Amino acid sequence: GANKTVVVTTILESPYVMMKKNHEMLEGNERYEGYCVDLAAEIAKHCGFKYKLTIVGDGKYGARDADTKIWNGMVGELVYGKADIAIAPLTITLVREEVIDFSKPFMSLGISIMIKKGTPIESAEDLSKQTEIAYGTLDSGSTKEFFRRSKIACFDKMWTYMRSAEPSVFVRTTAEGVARVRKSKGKYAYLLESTMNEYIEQRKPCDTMKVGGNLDSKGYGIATPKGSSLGNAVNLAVLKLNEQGLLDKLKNKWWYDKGECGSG
Amino acid sequence: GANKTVVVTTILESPYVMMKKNHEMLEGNERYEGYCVDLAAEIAKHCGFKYKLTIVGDGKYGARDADTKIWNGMVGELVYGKADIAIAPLTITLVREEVIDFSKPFMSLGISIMIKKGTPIESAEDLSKQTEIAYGTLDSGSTKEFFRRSKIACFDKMWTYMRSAEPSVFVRTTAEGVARVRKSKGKYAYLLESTMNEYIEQRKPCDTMKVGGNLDSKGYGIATPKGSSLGNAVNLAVLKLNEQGLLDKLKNKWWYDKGECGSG
Amino acid sequence: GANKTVVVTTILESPYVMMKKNHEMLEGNERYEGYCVDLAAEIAKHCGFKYKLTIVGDGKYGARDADTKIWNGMVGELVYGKADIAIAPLTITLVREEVIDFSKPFMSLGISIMIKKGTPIESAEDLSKQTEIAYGTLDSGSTKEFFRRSKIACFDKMWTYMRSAEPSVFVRTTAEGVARVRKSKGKYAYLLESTMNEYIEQRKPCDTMKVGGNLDSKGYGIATPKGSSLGNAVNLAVLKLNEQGLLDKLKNKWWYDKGECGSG
Amino acid sequence: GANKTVVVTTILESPYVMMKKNHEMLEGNERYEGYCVDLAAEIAKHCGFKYKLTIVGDGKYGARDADTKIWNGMVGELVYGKADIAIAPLTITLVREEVIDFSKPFMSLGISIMIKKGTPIESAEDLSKQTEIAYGTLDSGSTKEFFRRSKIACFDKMWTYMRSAEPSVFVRTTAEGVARVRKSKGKYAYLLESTMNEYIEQRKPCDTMKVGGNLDSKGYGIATPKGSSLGNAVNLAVLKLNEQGLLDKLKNKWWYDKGECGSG
Ligand SMILES: N[C@@H](Cn1cc(F)c(=O)[nH]c1=O)C(=O)O
Ligand SMILES: N[C@@H](Cn1cc(F)c(=O)[nH]c1=O)C(=O)O
Ligand SMILES: N[C@@H](Cn1cc(F)c(=O)[nH]c1=O)C(=O)O
Ligand SMILES: N[C@@H](Cn1cc(F)c(=O)[nH]c1=O)C(=O)O
Ligand code: NA
Ligand code: NA
Ligand code: NA
Ligand code: NA
Repeated sequence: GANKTVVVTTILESPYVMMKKNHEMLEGNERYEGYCVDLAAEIAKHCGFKYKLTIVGDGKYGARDADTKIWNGMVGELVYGKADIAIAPLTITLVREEVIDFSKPFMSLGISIMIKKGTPIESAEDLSKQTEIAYGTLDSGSTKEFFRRSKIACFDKMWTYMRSAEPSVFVRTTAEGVARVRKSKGKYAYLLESTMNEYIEQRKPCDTMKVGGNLDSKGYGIATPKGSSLGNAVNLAVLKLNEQGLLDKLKNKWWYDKGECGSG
Repeated sequence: GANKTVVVTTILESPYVMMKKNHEMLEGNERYEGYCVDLAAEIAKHCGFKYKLTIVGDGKYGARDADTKIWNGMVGELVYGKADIAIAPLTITLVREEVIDFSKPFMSLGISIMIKKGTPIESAEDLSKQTEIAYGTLDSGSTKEFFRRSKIACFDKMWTYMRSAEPSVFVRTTAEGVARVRKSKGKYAYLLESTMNEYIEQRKPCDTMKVGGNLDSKGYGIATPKGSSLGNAVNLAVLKLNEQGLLDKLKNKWWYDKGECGSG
Repeated sequence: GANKTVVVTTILESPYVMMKKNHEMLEGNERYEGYCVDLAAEIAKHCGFKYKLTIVGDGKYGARDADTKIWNGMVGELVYGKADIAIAPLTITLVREEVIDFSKPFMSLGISIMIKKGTPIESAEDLSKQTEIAYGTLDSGSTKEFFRRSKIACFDKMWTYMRSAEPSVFVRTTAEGVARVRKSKGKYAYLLESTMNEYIEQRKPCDTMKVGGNLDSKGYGIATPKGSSLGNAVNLAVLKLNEQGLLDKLKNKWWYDKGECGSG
Repeated sequence: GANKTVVVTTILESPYVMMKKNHEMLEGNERYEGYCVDLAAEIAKHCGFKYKLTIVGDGKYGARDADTKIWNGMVGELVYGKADIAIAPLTITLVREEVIDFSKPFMSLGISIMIKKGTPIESAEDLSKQTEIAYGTLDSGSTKEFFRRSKIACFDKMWTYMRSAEPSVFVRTTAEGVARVRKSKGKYAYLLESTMNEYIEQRKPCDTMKVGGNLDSKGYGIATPKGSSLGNAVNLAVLKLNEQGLLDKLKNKWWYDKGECGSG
């Protein structure tokens, strides 16, 4: 076909994609910064395309409604033909692989526990076995789906609590989960992807931390519509950028090099 | 096509695939045990196939000869049409993805440093900057290729040393690298995949250990010939087994649950 | 035939099927939780069907009226063609096997004695031989039928008392039997299935307990209309879920893991 | 069809079917005694048939050879058309239900641990975590198959040990397992069905006992060839005999009433 600008669906999620502080004065791709903004530029260079970053309209990662069977979020933008690629912290999952394609992972992660510092919790088993400290997840996305589907005893128990907890333990965005941890005086802990957890503990006011091991092991991938020819080049680009050390450099840049909570 | 037994290429590498102690009395797939033997059985169950485990004839993972352009090892078994699938600790790399297909990773790893306990080395930078302690890699495979291609300063320096070191610092198998570490009185350190390193430090005589962080981040995948229809089902099976927690259970079984070097 | 949503008849009985506390806000299968809700989801996954949980309209397990010969309850929903399957604590009995099909048991049980703690009763023989403490059963279902038909001396004696006792010793639901035990100051004991008894002694206020051995040994099965093709797949699914350990995990989840009356 | 004597396949296993002490002087069904001999007589009475008890020629319960796919044992007698019914302690399992029919259970059981008294083992986890005391199973049958197929962590670990243990930990008959426990001075424990374990601890010299809970929960059923019309009547007979209390009376007769190791 003719040359075409690639439509990239992505999501505002720190430090992957963020509005620049002066974004109102800026246009197009220049409005945004972060790990995935940098990654998109490198992928585009290696694959020889021009592109337009487009924040997903509904602010969602992607889930399939049980009733209507409609996908929302970034996954929906791909499935319904709006976007050519998703470059975001989009988790590779079985249900998604059935409907979209993913590159090999550009970053590893697992579900993890964020506490306000001093909360007496060390593990998922600890959380699951006490009744003083509430806990929840992002309200839509792979973390929620993981818990809803899991028959692993501890995680099934956690889901059975979370889905009925009152007031609701689910949040709309990571920033809301973090704020809830920070404001709840040790009485809320947040289950979130380790990559986000590990970012936030590097930010002021340095009052949150990861505790325990991860609950699972997975990866983020660059996604394309199922069968799109673009998937092959993008996958090879991810593998090249990984081997060359660029992914590690970008991770250090956006997570650690300017951390506000010390070193080591 | 007709029903067919799937030919699985694999490699003897502990604890992935090992001869059972009584293997001489046993036949077929029953001769073998380990993480990848267990994984193969689960993949086959989920994908509805019968299979035959076949140890790669040349004992190699897979590399492309610079002159003849011929692939050896497990990669060669796939490329030349001998095997239908590889179920092994086979690293997903760019050069390989161009010629075979890989599932999403079933295990994460990075290149790492093994020392005999007490060796005064803490990092790759340490190794690279001293001249008393020799170091090398497995003689063919992704670790060697990583170093040969790398322009990351420390790793380029290491390769430039290793490729000319005398006597040769390269070994034919992980077990030979481990034996060399154990017998060289602190004067040899071994660069190997973290998964193997972390296994060996759980085995008697408990005289080796991993030191430092990993040098890179990658994954092992289940490989199929390029464009084989079997790749789709096998990938979905890996994702399912991961989500269900089976991969983690197999890792704990073969690495840690019977560790001979303590707990914690 | 065409794809079809399976109609599942079931019954509100803790902890098998319960209304979620926020059920008024919820729709369809999401309204409900418990052991049989979890089991239904697993059976459906293994057998490849979609389903609709439907609480039996008359709140009954199933009995055949002596005069009209009409079946009520869940058994009636199956016999009269309203439901495709019953997934509930439905006891496998001879009279029922003549009119519906059952899977092999998914749970074992026997009739048992519940007392308010401190009641001086240790056995059925004890109950049968004194006249201070009244006792009864659920007013319709397999427990009542067991006593009505039994020629075992102790149980015949008990039935001969219960059927004429004034005020009536029969109750409409397990919760009513439990409340009667709790409110009757040791002057009522309740004969009920051991599985329910063992659940209730794990709940606050921890004032009831099982005493003695069970009076009989039987099982709950997944029921289908007689000769329905669905019975074969559902039976194989029950056997698979049993062997895999899932039934035991669900039992522990709903009976013991969150018990409110201590451990051990 | 014409009237016909039913061929019953069964197995010598105490106290289910045993040779009478004076069996050499006796003919036909009169040679044998035990729980299943008594049960066979009751089933035949209720179903209106004459029958011939026939001890399975190979002394096996039933397993399918991985290579030839041939069934041996009692299962084989049914599958290959030699016997009309199996009346024995034959465990209902998924793989068997695919090829033969089973009544609802006439007895419940689970895999369990037999020790020589004083052996410091309390649980499967204990057995699995030590290396001084060997343990095994009957060499063919549902117990062995359970361990071979299980992905439950503790049981997978146990299987991985047992299948390679030297000398072999497997035995040909329960009596051989019991003798090995008795003669091995606390250095062998035996994994066997709870019903057999509970029988043997009631026999002199009263030097063995069950320890711990059961590892699983299952049942024995009366088996018929798949689709045989005899299955319906036999199932209804089992349910009737259960409800009437006859199964419990037979269990007490053969296990406990003449126990040689005390009461209570
Ligand atoms: N990456 C997830 C979205 N997502 C993000 C998070 F920060 C988190 O904690 N959980 C989650 O599901 C997805 O792709 O759905
Ligand atoms: N996984 C590698 C082979 N392989 C194995 C090792 F144990 C190691 O240290 N290095 C390596 O290259 C490949 O696929 O080539
Ligand atoms: N399971 C029974 C119903 N049912 C329930 C009980 F909790 C009980 O104590 N008795 C009883 O008959 C049936 O299927 O009829
Ligand atoms: N009941 C089993 C046979 N069987 C008997 C035993 F006594 C025992 O311990 N294990 C076992 O498998 C079967 O049907 O295979
Ligand atoms: Na990290
Ligand atoms: Na690790
Ligand atoms: Na119990
Ligand atoms: Na018992």
